[PDB]
Amino acid sequence: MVKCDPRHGKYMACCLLYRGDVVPKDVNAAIATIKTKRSIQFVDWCPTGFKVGINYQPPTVVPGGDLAKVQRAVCMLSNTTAIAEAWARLDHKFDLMYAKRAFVHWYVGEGMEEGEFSEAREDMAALEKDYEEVGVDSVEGEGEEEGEEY
Amino acid sequence: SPGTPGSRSRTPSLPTPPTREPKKVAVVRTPPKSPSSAKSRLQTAPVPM
Repeated sequence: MVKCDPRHGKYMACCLLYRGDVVPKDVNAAIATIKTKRSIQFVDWCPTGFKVGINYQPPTVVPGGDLAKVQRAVCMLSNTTAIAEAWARLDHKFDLMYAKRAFVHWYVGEGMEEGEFSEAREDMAALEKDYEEVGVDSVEGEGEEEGEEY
Repeated sequence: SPGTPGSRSRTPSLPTPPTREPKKVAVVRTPPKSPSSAKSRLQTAPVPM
């Protein structure tokens, strides 16, 4: 439920929150099978990939429209380095506009110093590289090989 | 510029947008804080005769 693709990046951590008719033993078995299916990718050095949550309350819906009532449910929340592709797309669309300086008269008009909307952008360019430098191998010094596997 | 007799049109054309400028922007800045460690251990049971 954001457009960036969780296979372009890698998950860094997860949380799995369950409702209703639930078996901890089938949750165990499914998580362990997700850790087995490496089509779902996480980064290597975050071994305990998951937080688990399990509540008794059934699922719950409003009458007169929308979703139909169910007897068990799941929410899944996960940090990823693919968030960086959607932020890089937002920030390029900043650069394209800022290279003509469109819009930045309203931003001065209603208060902002121009050096602060200059600093934001290099901070978001730093964000692209904070998220790039976590998408790395079992290496802290120098030494990476040019072969890629993901 | 030479041209027709009498009044001639009065045209400015200085383009407002900034040109190419020094903002490269995309440079590595903050890698995550990452120390390597070589580590060692030495087995130390009772060793009488």
